[PDB]
Amino acid sequence: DAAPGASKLRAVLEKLKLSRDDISTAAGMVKGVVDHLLLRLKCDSAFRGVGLLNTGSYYEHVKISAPNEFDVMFKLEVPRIQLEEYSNTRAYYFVKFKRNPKENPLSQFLEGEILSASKMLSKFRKIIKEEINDIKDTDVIMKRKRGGSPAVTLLISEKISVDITLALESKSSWPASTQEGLRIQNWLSAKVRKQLRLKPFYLVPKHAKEGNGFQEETWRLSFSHIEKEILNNHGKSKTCCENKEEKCCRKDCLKLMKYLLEQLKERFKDKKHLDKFSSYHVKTAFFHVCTQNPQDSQWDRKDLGLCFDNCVTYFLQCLRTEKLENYFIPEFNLFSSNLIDKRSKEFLTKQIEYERNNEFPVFDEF
Amino acid sequence: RSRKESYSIYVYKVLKQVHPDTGISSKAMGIMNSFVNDIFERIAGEASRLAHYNKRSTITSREIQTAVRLLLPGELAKHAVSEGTKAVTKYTSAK
Amino acid sequence: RSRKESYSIYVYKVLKQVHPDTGISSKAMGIMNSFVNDIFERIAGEASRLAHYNKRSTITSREIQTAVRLLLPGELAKHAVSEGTKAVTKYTSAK
Amino acid sequence: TRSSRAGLQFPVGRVHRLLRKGNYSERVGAGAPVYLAAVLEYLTAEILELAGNAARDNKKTRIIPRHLQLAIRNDEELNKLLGRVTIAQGGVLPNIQAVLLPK
Ligand SMILES: [Zn+2]
Repeated sequence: DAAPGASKLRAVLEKLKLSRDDISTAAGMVKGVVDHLLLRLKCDSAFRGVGLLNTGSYYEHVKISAPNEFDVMFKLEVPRIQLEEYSNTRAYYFVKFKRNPKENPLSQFLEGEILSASKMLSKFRKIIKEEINDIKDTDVIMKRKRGGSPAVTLLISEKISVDITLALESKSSWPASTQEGLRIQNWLSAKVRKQLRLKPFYLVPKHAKEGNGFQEETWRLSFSHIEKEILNNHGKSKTCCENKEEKCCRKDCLKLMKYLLEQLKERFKDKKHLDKFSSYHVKTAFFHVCTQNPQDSQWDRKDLGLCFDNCVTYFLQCLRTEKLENYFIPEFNLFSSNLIDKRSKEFLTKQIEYERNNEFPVFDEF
Repeated sequence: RSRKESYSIYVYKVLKQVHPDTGISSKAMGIMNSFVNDIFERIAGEASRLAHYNKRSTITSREIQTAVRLLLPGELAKHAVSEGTKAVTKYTSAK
Repeated sequence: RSRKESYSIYVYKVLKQVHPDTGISSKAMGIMNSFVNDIFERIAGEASRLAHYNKRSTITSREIQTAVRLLLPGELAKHAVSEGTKAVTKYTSAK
Repeated sequence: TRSSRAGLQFPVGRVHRLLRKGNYSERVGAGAPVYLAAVLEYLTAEILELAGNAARDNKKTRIIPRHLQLAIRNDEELNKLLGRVTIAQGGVLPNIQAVLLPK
C-alpha cells in the first residue's frame, strides 16, 4: 500500500484522530464561553471591535496530543498604527497611533505616544474575569498571569482549557523588514503570494527580552491565519488532497512532527530541558521543508515513511546549526543562541535521533 | 526635448515608502501631482501674505509654520507642523 | 594552615582595572579591606532592617537597592544604584 | 543633495526654486523650502496611505482616482482641506439618504 515504514506512522495518526471523535461537547462549551466573552467585550468602548479571527472556527488545537486544550485569537481592528522596529529585532515593534479624525477607543491605553501592552492586557483580563463570574452554573476559572502571548487561559469544569490571545489587526502594508519572507513563489504561486500579502497582519503582545532588559510594551508580528491558509491549501495543484490521484501527506507530516515534539516535551517536562521549544518551531521548519520540496509528487502519501524522515532531518539540521528563520521574517532567528541555549538544543537533537533510530518508540510509551 | 517639471517620481517614492507593493495609475498620478501643486501654492501664498502683513522680506520657517497652522485643519495641522519642525531641525543638524 | 578570608586580591584586581601601573601598599591594602567590610556591613545591616520593617524574610535586590539609596549620599547613590542594576540585570541575562 | 540632508523625499531644491521664482517674497530663508517640502511630503504620505488602504479593500494593487476620492472624503480633516476640490474620475461617497430606503 505504501513504502516500508508507513504502517507505524499511520497507526499513530489513527490513534491521534481517534482521540478527536468526542470533541463536539468540549468545542460547544468553548463556543458558548467565547460567545459570552465576545458579547461582553463588544459592549466596552475599548473593545467594540474585537472579533473572532478564524471566522466560523471557535477552536485551533495547537497540541495534537491535547484534545481538551483550545487556542483562540481575538482580533482588534486598531487602524493606521505606525510601527517602529525595536532595536533591529525585525519581529518586536512599538505601536504609535497615526493621525485619525474619529477618536479611537484605544486612547485610554496610551503611555505617552506608545500603546502600552500592559494596560490593554489588564483591561482585557479584568473584563474576562468579571464576565466569567457571570457564569453561574459552570466553574470557568481564569488562570494566573504567566506572560503576554498566552494572554488569558480559562479552565472549564475540570477538563477543558482555552487559550485566548488578543491581537491587533492592521490592514496596512506588511512591515518593511518582513518582505523577503513567505517564499512560496515556486511552491504555491507568485500570484498567491501577492494575494496573501494583501491580507492584514496581526500584532500579539510579547515582551522582547534583551539581555540587558525586556521592554514591557512591545508587540510581535502574527501571520497565523496565513499559516492556516497555507496548511489547508498546501499543494501546487489546486485539487490537492481532493482525490485519490492527488492525495499528499504534508498535513500528516506536520501532525507526526508535532506529536513527536509533544511527547518528548511531556517526558522531560519536569527537568526544564525542553521548556523553550514549541509547536511553532516545527511548523516553521515544516514550511521550510515545503519550500524545499515544492512539488506534490515529492509528498505522495505512499512515501510517508520517507517524507517524515526528511522533515525530521531538516529539524535536526536546524538543531545542529542554531538557525531556523521565521517563515515570514527571514531575519528573525527562532533558533538563535539568545533565545535557546546550546545545551537544550543538543538535548533535543539527541533525543529525536534516538527516537528515529529506534522506530520512534516514544509514540507508544505514553 | 525640454524639461517639464512635475512631482511624479517624488510622490512615487513616498508611495513606495508607505506601500511597497501598491502602484499608482497615471491618472491618480496626475491627481497627486495637482494636489501637491495646490497645497504648495496655498501654503506659499499664505506665507507671502504673512510676510507682507508684517513687513518682512523673507519667507522663513516661521511663516511656513504659521501658514500650515492656518490652512490645514486641526490634527493635520499639528502633525504637519511636527513633521516640518523635525525636518528643518534635522537640516540644521547637518552642515 | 587555615583559610582567613579577606578582600585582598579582589581590591587588587579592581586596582589593576583602574590603574594598570599603580600598586598598593599592604597598609593601604588593609585600609581598603576594612573599607569593604565596613560598607558591606552597613549595607547589609540596612537591608536587614528594611526586610524586618516590612516583615519579609528575604534580602532581595530591592532591599539592597534601598539600602544603597539610604546610605550612600546623593550622586554616589545614583551611580552605585545604576552599577548594581546593571550587574544584576547582566546576571539575569545569563543562565 | 539637500533633500537627503533633511531626511525628506520631496526635492528641497525644487521647492526652493519654486519659492524663489514664484514671487512670494523677495527673499526665501534657506530653512523654508525644507519645512515646506516636509509638509508637502507629509500630506502626500497621508493621502497616499489612506488611498492605498482603500485600494487594498477593493483588493487592488494599484491606486486609481476613485481610491483617492474615497480617502480624501472619508477622512474628516482631509475633507475639510479639500472641501472645494473635485477629483477627476472620482465619483462620490456611497450614501443613500435614510428616508429613501425601503420600509
Ligand atoms: Zn493535498
